[PDB]
Amino acid sequence: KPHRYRPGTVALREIRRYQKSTELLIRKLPFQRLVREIAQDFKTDLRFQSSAVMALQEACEAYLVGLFEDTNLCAIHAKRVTIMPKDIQLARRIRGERA
Amino acid sequence: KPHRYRPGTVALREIRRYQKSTELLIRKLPFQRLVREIAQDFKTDLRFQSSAVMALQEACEAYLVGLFEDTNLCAIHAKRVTIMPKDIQLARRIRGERA
Amino acid sequence: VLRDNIQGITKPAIRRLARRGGVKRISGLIYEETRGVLKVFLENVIRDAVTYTEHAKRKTVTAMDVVYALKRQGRTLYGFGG
Amino acid sequence: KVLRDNIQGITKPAIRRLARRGGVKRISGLIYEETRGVLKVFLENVIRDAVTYTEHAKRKTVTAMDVVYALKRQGRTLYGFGG
Amino acid sequence: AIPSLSECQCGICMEILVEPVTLPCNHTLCKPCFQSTVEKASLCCPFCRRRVSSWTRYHTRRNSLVNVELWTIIQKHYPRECKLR
Amino acid sequence: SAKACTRSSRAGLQFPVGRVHRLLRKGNYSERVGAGAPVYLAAVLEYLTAEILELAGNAARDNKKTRIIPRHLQLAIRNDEELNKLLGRVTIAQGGVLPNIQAVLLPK
Amino acid sequence: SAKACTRSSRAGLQFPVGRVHRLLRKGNYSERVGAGAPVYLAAVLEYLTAEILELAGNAARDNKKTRIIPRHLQLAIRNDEELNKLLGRVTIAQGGVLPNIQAVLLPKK
Amino acid sequence: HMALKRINKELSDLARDPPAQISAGPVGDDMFHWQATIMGPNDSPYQGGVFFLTIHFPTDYPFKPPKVAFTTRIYHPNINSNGSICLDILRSQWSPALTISKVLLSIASLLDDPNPDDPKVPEIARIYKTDRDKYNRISREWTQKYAM
Amino acid sequence: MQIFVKTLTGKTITLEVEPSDTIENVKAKIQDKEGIPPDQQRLIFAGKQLEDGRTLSDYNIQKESTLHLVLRLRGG
Amino acid sequence: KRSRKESYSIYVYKVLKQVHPDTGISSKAMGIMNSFVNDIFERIAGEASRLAHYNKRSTITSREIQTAVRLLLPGELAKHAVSEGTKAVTKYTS
Amino acid sequence: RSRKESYSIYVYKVLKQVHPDTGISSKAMGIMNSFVNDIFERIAGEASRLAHYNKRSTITSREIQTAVRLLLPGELAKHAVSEGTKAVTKYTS
DNA sequence: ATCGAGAATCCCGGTGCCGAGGCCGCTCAATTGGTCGTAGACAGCTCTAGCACCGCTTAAACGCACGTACGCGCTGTCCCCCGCGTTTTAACCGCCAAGGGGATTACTCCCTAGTCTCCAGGCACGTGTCAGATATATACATCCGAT
DNA sequence: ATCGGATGTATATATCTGACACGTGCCTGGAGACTAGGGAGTAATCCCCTTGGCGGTTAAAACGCGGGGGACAGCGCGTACGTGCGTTTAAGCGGTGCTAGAGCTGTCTACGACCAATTGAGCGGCCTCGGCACCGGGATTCTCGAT
Ligand SMILES: [Zn+2]
Ligand SMILES: [Zn+2]
Repeated sequence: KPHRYRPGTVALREIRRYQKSTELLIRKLPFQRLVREIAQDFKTDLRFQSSAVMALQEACEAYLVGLFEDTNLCAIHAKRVTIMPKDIQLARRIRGERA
Repeated sequence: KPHRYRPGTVALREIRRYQKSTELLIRKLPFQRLVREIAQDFKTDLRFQSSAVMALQEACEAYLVGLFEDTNLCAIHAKRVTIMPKDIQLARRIRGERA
Repeated sequence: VLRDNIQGITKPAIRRLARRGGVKRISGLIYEETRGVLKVFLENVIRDAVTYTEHAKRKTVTAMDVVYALKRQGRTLYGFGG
Repeated sequence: KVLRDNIQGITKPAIRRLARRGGVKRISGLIYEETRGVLKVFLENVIRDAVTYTEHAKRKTVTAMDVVYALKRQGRTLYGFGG
Repeated sequence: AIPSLSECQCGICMEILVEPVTLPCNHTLCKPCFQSTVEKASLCCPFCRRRVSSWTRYHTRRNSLVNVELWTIIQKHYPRECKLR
Repeated sequence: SAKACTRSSRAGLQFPVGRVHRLLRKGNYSERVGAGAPVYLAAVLEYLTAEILELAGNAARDNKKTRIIPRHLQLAIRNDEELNKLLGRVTIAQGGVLPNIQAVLLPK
Repeated sequence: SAKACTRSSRAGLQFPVGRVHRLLRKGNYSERVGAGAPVYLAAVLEYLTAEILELAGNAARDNKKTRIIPRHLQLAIRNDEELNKLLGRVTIAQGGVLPNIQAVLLPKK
Repeated sequence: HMALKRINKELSDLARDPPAQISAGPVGDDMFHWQATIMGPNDSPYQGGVFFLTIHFPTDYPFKPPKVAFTTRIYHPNINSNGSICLDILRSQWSPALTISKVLLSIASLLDDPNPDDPKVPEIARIYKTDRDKYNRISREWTQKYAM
Repeated sequence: MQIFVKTLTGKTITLEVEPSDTIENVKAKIQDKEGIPPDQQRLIFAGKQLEDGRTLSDYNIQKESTLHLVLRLRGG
Repeated sequence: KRSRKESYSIYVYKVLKQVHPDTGISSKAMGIMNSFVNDIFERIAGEASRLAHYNKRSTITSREIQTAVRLLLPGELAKHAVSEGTKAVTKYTS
Repeated sequence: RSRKESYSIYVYKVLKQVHPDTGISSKAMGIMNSFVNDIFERIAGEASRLAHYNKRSTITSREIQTAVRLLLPGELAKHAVSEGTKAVTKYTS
C-alpha cells in the first residue's frame, strides 16, 4: 500500500538536479577547520583570508568531481555500474598522479 | 615428435628480452618516408636533418610504449589478458589526449 | 591544536559530489579512499601556498597565494584574482 | 616525387615488438589499425609545430632544435639532442 | 526564391551573385564580398552590425557555407549572367 | 592612418594599445619591443574576448536571463569545441559541469 | 674568504660562477641580479649533477662496465624515488624502460 | 575594376536623385577625385556660406573608407584647422553598404549641431558648451570672414 | 613697437604689440590676420612659454624681437 | 583612499556592448573575463619571448606575436586571430 | 668558425670527484648537458616569477632558495637548500 | 501490449531588495616632439651536409596450417546498498568587540650596473690507445610429455 | 611425482678497432678598480578585517529496517590468436657524385630608447532603480503496481 520508488530511479533524479545547480556541496565550517588543521601542521600561527578558503573549496570540489567522473568511466568499462576503490586507484594511476 | 612450446611462454621470453635491450624497434626507412609525407602535407620542399628524424622516431617510440603500458593495465583491470581497441580508447580518454 | 577533522567531509557530501559527477551507485568503501585523496590534494596545495606566504614575510594566506599555487600545479583557476 | 599511403610502413611485427616492450602478453587483431591512427595523429601534432618553428626562422631545413622545442612545448621534454 | 532580377543582385556589387552564402542574419550576397570583408572590414554584417564570427567558424571547417538550393535557382533562372561572369 | 590622435582609434580597436605596450616593455619579456607588437596583441585579445562574450550572451538569452553569470561562461566555453580545447586545464569558479549522463546507466 | 682566487674556487665549487652570472644577466629574467644568486644556483646544479652521476656510476658498476651509457643513467633515474618524481615527464634517448611484468601474466602452477 | 563600376552606379544614383543643398561631381578626368559643394543650413549660424570638399577614393571601394578634405576653413568643433574631419563613420563606422550621400548629409547635420563627446579641439569645445552666444557670433564672424 | 613671429614653416609675420597689451586680444588679432586659432598657438621666446594672464613687459620682449610659433594639433 | 589598481573592465564592457547592445555582465563574470585576458596575454607574451630568444634576436616584432598566436591557438581560432591582427596592424600603419 | 659553450668539463670534474674510475661516453655527456640546462631554466624562471610577484626588480639569493623549495621534492629540496646556504656562507667571507 | 493514483517538476503572477550602471572629481601616465647609438636587412662568399643513385647481401616480413585456451554468454546464489521514516546535532545567520597586522609614507644608505683595461680558461683540432663488441666453444637453467 | 631430452641462456677466451682521454695554440670572455644613483631596508602610523563569542532555528546528518537488484562464481563453447616453417621482400651497408642552402662577413640606414611638458583617460567614491530572489498558487508530466 505505501508508495516507494524502485531502487535506483531516484538516484538519476539526484544526478539531474545536482548537475543543474552551481552552489558548493561541502559544508563551510568543516572544510575551513580541515584547512586550518593542515596549515597549522605545516606552519603554526597562520591566518586565512575568506577568499583563500573559498578558492580552496572550489579547487577541491572541481578536482573531486573530475576524479569521480573518471572513476565512473572506468567502472562502466569493467562491465559494472558500481564504483569501487580499485577503479579510483586505476584512474589515478593512469592520470599520472601516483604512477 | 616435433617440439613446440606452449602458447604463452615465448611471448614472456620476448617480454624479458626486449625490456633489457634498448635499440629502436621500428625500421628507419619506412618511418623516414612517413615523416617526409606528413611534413610535405604542410609545406612543400622541406629538407630533414638526420638528427631531426632520429629525435622524432625516439619520441614516437617512447609515446607508443607508454600508451601500451597503460592499455595493458586497463585490460588487466577488466579481468582479461588480451588488449583491445576499447582499452586504448579508454586510456586515451583518461589521459585527456582525445578530450 | 586540532585533530580528527577529516570526518567533517561527511558521507552525504561525497554522495552529492558523486551525484554531480554522474554516478548512479556507490560502493561502501569509496568514502575512505575519497577522504585520503582529498587530504593528499589539500596537503599538496597548502604546502605551496604556505611557502608563497612565508617568502613575502607575511602572516596571512591571501587568496592570491592559493590561486598562484594552483596555477603552478597546473590547475589554473579564474575568479578570485590573478 | 610525392609520397602516398606510407603508414603501412609501420609493420605488424613492429607494433608487436613495441607492445612486447610495453609488457603485454596477448594482442587482439584490431590493435594495429588503432595504433597506426594514434601514431599518425601524434606525428601530425609534432610536425606541425616543428614546421612552424622552421618557417618562422626563414629557413628551409628542419633541425633537431626545432623538433626538440616542439616536443618541449607539447609537454614531453627530450634529452640527448642538445638544448 | 525570388523570380525578380533586381532583388536578386548583390547589395554591394549591383550584379548577379556568384556562389552565394546565406548569413545567420538572413542576408544574402556574393562570397567575394565576404572574403574581402573578413580580411579588411569589421567582420560584421553592414546592416545588422552584430558579429557573426562564431557562426563563420562553425560553418567554415566543414565547408557548410555553400548553399545548393540558392545555387541551382540562380543559373536555372538567369543563365547568361552566370555565363558572362 | 593619419597621426596625431589616440592610438586605440587609429587601429579601430577598443582595447588599450598604450597599456599593452607598457606591459610588454616593462614585463621582462625582451630588451626591446617593436612598435607593431602591441597593436597585434591588442587585436588578438579583443577578438578572443568578443568570441567568448557572444556565446556567453547567447547562453544567457537562452536561459531567460539578461545578465551574464559564470554559469553561462562555463556553458559557452565547454559547449564550443575549439574554446574547450584552448581552455583545457582551466576551472571556472562556480560554473558547475555540463549536463551529461552515461547511456548505460539510463533505465531500460 | 681571501678574495684573491677565482670565484668558483673562492666559493669552493666546481661549476662556473661567472658563466652562471652572465646567463642570469643576459637571460632576460630580471632587470637586476644580486651578487649571491649565481653562487646558490651553481651549488644546487652541482649537487643534483653529483647525485645523478653517483647513482649512474653505481648502476654501471653493478653491470660490470667502466662507462656510463644512457641506459645506466635511465636506470639510476627510474629506480630512485625523488629523482623519478622530478623527471617524470622526461624522455631519455636510448634509455629503454625498467623491467617489470604484471603478476597476473606469470605462468600458473 | 569593381571600384570603377561601383562609383559609376554612385554617380548615376546621385544624378538621378540629387541631394538637397549638397551637390558633388568629378573634379577631374581621374575617376577617384571628386569635388563637392555644400550650402550652410538654414538652422545654423552658417548662413550665406558655401563650402567645397575634395574627395579621394582608395582602390578598394567601398571596402575601405574614402578620404575627404576641407578646401576652405570652417569653424567647427570637430574640424581641424588644416581641414581634417572627425566622424566615427569615416574611420570607425565605415561599412561597404553605406553610401556617399548620407556621409555628406551627416556632415551637414554635424554642422547643424556638433558632437562634444569626442572634441577634436578642446578650446572650441568649451567655447561651444560654456555659452551659446560665444560660439554663435564667433562662427558668424568666421563665416563672413572666410565663406563670404 | 613691432615684433616678428616665425612659424614652423619659416614664414615670418609682423605684429604690432605693446607691453601693456593683453594676450587674448593679440591672439584674436593673429587669428583675424592669419586664421590660426588664438590659444592653439604656442609662443616661444628665449625658451619660455607665454601665459595668457601675463604681459609682454613681464617676459621682457624688446623691439625687433623674434618669437617662435608652435602649432598644437590633436585628433585625427 | 586606496591605491589605484588597473584592470580591463571598461574595454571588456565596451566589447560586450558592441556584441550585445542590451545585456549586462555580473561582477564575478567580469572578474573571470579580466583573469582570462591576463592569462592569454601572459601566454602569448611568454611564447613570443622564448621564440625571439631562440633566434638570437632582441626585439619582439609583430612577426613573433603572429607566430606565437599561430602556435598557441587551435586550428580555426589561430587563423581568425592572425587575420584580425594583420588587418589591425595594416590599418594602423596607414 | 664559432665557439659553442657547454657544461661538459665541469660534469667530468664532478664525475672524477665522485667515481675516480668510471668514464662517461659522449651521449651521456649530452644528456647531462640537457639536464643541467633544463634545471637552470626551471629555477631561473621560478625565481624571476617570485621576484615579479612582490614588485621586486632584483633576484637575491632568497628568491633562488624559495624557488628550490617550490620545485624539488622534499629530501632533495632540503639537501639542495643546505648546500646552497653552505656555499653562500663560505663565499661571502 | 495499457488505465489510474500519487508524487515531482514547470508556469505564472505578485512583492521586495541590493548591486550594477551611470555620474562627478581628480591625480598620473600616455602622447608629442626631438635627438642619438645601434640592430639587423641585404649583398656576397664559402663549403657542409643533404639528396639522389647503384649494387649486393641477408635479416626481417609474409602467408599458411594446426591446435588450444580464453572471451563471452548463460545460470544461479546471496548479500549489501537504497529508499524511507525517525531522532539527534551543529551550520548558519545576525550580532557585537577587540587588536594584529597589512598597507602606506618618509628617510637614508649602500649594492650594483656601467665603463675601461688586462689576461688566462676553455674551445677547435690533432693524436695515441684500450673497452668493449664479436666470434667460438662449453656449462647450466628451464620447459614439456609421462610417468 | 620426477624422469630425460631439448632448447635457450649464461659463461670463459682471443681480437681488433674506433671512440674516449689528453696535449696544444690562442683568443674572447671573465676578472679587477672606480664611480653614481636609485632600490630596498627600516621607523612610525592608520584602520581593515580577522579571530572570538553568543543565541536561536532549522536544514542536514546519523540511525535503523525491509528487500530487491547487482556483484561474483562456476560451467560450456568455438572461435580467434599463438607457434612454427618455407618463401618472398626490401632495409642496410658501402661507395659515389652534385649543389641547395646553412653559416659567416662587411655596410649603413631606419627603427626604437630617453628625455620634458602636458593634459585627458581612467580610477575612486556615491547614488538610485530595475532585474532577480522568493513565495504562493495551479498546470504538467514521469512513475509504478495491477490489469
Ligand atoms: Zn558582392
Ligand atoms: Zn545582416
